[PDB]
Amino acid sequence: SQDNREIVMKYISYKLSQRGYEWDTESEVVHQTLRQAGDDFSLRYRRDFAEMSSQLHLTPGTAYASFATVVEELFRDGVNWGRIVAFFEFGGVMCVESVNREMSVLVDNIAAWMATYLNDHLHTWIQDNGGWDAFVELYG
Ligand SMILES: C[N+](C)(CC[C@H](CSc1ccccc1)Nc1ccc(S(=O)(=O)NC(=O)c2ccc(N3CCN(Cc4ccccc4-c4ccc(Cl)cc4)CC3)cc2)cc1[N+](=O)[O-])CC(=O)O
Repeated sequence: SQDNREIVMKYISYKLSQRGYEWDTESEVVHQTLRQAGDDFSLRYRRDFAEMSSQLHLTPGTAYASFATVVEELFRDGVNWGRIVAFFEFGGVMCVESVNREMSVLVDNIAAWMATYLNDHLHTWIQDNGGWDAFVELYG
């Protein structure tokens, strides 16, 4: 019912489309509110966005460790919607950088990592905080 997998796929498709790359359930109201919040996050936290984009040194064998290290740091002091939006933007940076560095094979892997983290680690918090509808109530 949270449909976190399709939320991830639609989000990553949008991020890759913004950079000119074509790649591969909840209301459009949720999908559009999330992508607008993520665009706004990265224009508000531009230095952070740019630093993350620059300092990722992706290879296939180390990309998961990069993902897991950053996500643990992001949620170390707990979960809030803003950090969830930052998590989506981070996955979008990892996907775009993968395509830029001729490692496009990583995009489907990163999408799986994101869906899995939502389902296994953020699911309880999302349900307890009123689901994706509550995200829209606050930030739509
Ligand atoms: C106009 N619009 C769209 C405004 C939407 C509004 C502002 S946009 C925004 C702002 C902050 C977070 C997300 C979106 N949204 C918002 C505002 C506050 C909040 S909130 O819950 O009070 N949280 C915060 O304000 C917040 C602010 C900053 C946050 N980060 C967390 C990430 N951190 C860098 C970082 C640290 C550790 C690990 C990774 C990173 C990192 C992660 C990703 C990248 Cl690309 C780069 C670095 C930088 C600071 C995290 C949360 C949440 C949202 N939201 O979820 O959409 C509708 C409206 O009017 O409400």
